[PDB]
Amino acid sequence: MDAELKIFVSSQHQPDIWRKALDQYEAKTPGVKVVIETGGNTSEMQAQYLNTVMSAKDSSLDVLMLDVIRPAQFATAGWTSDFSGKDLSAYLPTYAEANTVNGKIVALPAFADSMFLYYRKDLLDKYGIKPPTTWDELKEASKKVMEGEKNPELQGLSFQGKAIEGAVCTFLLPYWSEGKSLVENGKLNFDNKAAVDSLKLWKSFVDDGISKKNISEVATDDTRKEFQAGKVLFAVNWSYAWTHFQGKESQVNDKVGVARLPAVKGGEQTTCLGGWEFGVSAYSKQQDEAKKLVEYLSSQDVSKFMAINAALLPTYAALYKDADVTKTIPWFADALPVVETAKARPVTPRYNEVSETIRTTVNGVLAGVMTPEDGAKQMESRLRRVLRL
Ligand SMILES: O=S(=O)(O)C[C@H]1O[C@H](OC[C@H](O)CO)[C@H](O)[C@@H](O)[C@@H]1O
Repeated sequence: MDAELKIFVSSQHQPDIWRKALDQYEAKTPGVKVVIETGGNTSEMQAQYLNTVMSAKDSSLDVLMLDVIRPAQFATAGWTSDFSGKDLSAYLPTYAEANTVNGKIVALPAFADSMFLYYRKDLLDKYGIKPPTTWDELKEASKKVMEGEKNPELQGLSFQGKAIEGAVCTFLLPYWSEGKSLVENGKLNFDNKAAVDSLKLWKSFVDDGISKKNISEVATDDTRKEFQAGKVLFAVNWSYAWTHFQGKESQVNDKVGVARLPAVKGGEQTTCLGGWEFGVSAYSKQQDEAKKLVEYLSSQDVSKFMAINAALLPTYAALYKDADVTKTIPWFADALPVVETAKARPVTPRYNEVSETIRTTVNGVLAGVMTPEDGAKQMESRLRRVLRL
């Protein structure tokens, strides 16, 4: 009989392109069929679903696509089958480390990611503006362009203010730029002023009219779609957005530039480390076939295919200089130093509680139901119960 493998893929991760790679796998693997089980758009919705099926020890899923912040939970829970003993030296060290927990290899890298500043190069060029290196320059650039365009639909800055995993990244961008860390040598290190100032920064974009009043409703792919429609001057987003901006359903083909995120004044242009990996469910009754599929999907050939066809950043350093990759997406040639210096969200088996605390504080401030000052005190108090002190 055919082995019918089930692989969990987010609806936001371009399952139609993964399907092409899976079709190739089936064509070369007799007796194996793969079916995509669709996940929610954002990482924390995926986590709620996976917590439910893994807690029930449901055997139906075989391969799981997991966010870079998941390995500590999934390793300590015993929810994946480990690859320990495997040499990960072919992958970027960043992701070899992310997928190793207590020496146990919990998953194999799927693709890399980091946050970038997308900008409308046609608009900046019309107004004679260079890509901003600080959020303050970004504000001034937005005010000049918006006043000039007199376009009621043009947003200055789109970022993620919904209570989603991406809003954790939102909060940490200015915090890290100012040089602060949330976890220092394994212990919680919370800087109240920098936390308040991060929350105040995002709120100031809304208060000043540079971001729309309902940014508290905006998720990752909402930013993507609104910029793609031509309605946004500046967007914070991940690498996949590029393939959509240059695709057949775009209003901004050939009008998009990519830059590093702005810094706070006197800070560094830091960004958030993202990316995904493939795990074999510990409850799968297809352990052998599932492991073989993961080894294929995490191969250099598939990494190259997904970079070219889905703008997913590769997990192999050499692919950032591959002539086909850079012919398709020239700026990938400059992306590796951004990925390798991107800052990491906290590594903890209790990451879901950290995420829930931070993203709900961000969303509450942006929705106007909590002050930045109260938000930072609530965040610190709640994180002190979850993270080592
Ligand atoms: O799920 S959210 O969108 O809220 C936040 C996530 O965003 C990216 O992944 C989603 C992209 O669409 C992949 O193409 C990062 O890679 C990930 O690490 C991060 O947690």
